[PDB]
Amino acid sequence: AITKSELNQLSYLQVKGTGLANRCSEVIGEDTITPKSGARLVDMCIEPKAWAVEEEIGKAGKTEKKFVNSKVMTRQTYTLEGIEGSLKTDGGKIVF
Amino acid sequence: ALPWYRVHTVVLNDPGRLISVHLMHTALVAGWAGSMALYELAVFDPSDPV
Ligand code: CLA
Ligand code: CLA
Ligand SMILES: CCCCCCCCCCCCCCCC(=O)OC[C@H](CO[C@H]1O[C@H](CS(=O)(=O)O)[C@@H](O)[C@H](O)[C@H]1O)OC(=O)CCCCCCCCCCCCCCC
Ligand SMILES: CCCCCCCCCCCCCCCC(=O)OC[C@H](COP(=O)(O)OC[C@@H](O)CO)OC(=O)CCCCCCCCCCCCCCC
Ligand SMILES: CC1=C(/C=C/C(C)=C/C=C/C(C)=C/C=C/C=C(C)/C=C/C=C(C)/C=C/C2=C(C)CCCC2(C)C)C(C)(C)CCC1
Repeated sequence: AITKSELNQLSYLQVKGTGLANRCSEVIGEDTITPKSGARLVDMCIEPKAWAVEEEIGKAGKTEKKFVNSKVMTRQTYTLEGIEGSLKTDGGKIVF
Repeated sequence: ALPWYRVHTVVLNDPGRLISVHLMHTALVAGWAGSMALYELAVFDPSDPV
């Protein structure tokens, strides 16, 4: 539904058509992890929620480069899924 | 019998057709307003209002 654990409790038949397949999951907590050695980020999901395009606009006797809002012309087909990478620590910082 | 500059005097004593002809001028005016607005909207550039 909202978290992965209870998303895995649903059928393909009772999810098809609703639009939940294009949504990203939600976490719950405030702990710390610290990746071990030789770890990999897996299942990463990225979901956009607002789009803007840079162009010229006019406020009052002036023009400036501003980001104007835009509406998506396609449908719920814009979220990335399944991204994987390899974590490592260079000098106390994590690299993806 | 009427000359060309007196043709539209046949409705002088006909209250029923005076309404009709005045309605016709009204319809023509309204149509002109609508069509002029439509034509103007197709050649207007709203990018720079300054
Ligand atoms: C008490 C009711 C009443 C009302 C509401 C009106 C209203 C009007 N009269 Mg009038 N009139 C009245 C009594 C009334 N009159 C009486 C007692 C007489 C003597 C018989 C006349 C004789 C008279 C003449 C000779 C003329 C008018 C015209 C007009 C119209 C001029 C403005 C116009 O065209 O707007 C533009 C119109 C609109 C924006 C549309 C408004 C919506 C309409 C009214 C809906 C129509 C539905 C309704 C069932 C039609 C019948 C009602 C009718 C009485 C208005 C205007 C709507 C003129 C006209 O018709 O020109 C076209 C005209 O030449 N009147
Ligand atoms: C307050 C606004 C107003 C008024 C008072 C009028 C008044 C009139 N309109 Mg109208 N009209 C208006 C707004 C108005 N209009 C608007 C906003 C539109 C939309 C663009 C029209 C479109 C329209 C059409 C399409 C027609 C009228 C016509 C008429 C006339 C019908 C009465 C008649 O028989 O006159 C008798 C006619 C005259 C007295 C001649 C008047 C001449 C005018 C004032 C100047 C001439 C124009 C220009 C100089 C061209 C001359 C060159 C020519 C010799 C080749 C009348 C004078 C009808 C008309 O004139 O046909 C006869 C007609 O067919 N009107
Ligand atoms: C029902 C409507 C009632 C009225 C409502 C309000 C009016 C509606 C719009 C009317 C526009 C007509 C004039 C256009 C402006 C113009 O002349 O200059 C613009 C261009 C300049 O020319 C050329 O020059 C230009 C530069 S170039 O060619 O590219 O070099 C180019 O841009 C252009 O395309 C090219 O044509 O003129 C023309 O070439 C257009 C030719 C006319 C267009 C068709 C007219 C339709 C009329 C038919 C009905 C007649 C009715 C008679 C009585 C019943
Ligand atoms: C969709 C719209 C398309 C149409 C739009 C409008 C069309 C309207 C056109 C009508 C105009 C026609 C008027 C002619 C009709 C015509 O003239 O008829 C002459 C006409 C005759 O009057 P009578 O009462 O004798 O009419 C007898 C009748 O049979 C006429 O119907 O007299 C007048 O109209 C008086 C005005 C004097 C007019 C003088 C005209 C001469 C002017 C100068 C000529 C140029 C000189 C050049 C050298 C310098
Ligand atoms: C029927 C119907 C309909 C339709 C309608 C329509 C389609 C309309 C149109 C209308 C129109 C579209 C109109 C138009 C008009 C126009 C006009 C009316 C014009 C006029 C002009 C003039 C008059 C001019 C003149 C001149 C010249 C030419 C030159 C210079 C000078 C002068 C300006 C004077 C509908 C569906 C809705 C509904 C149902 C019924």
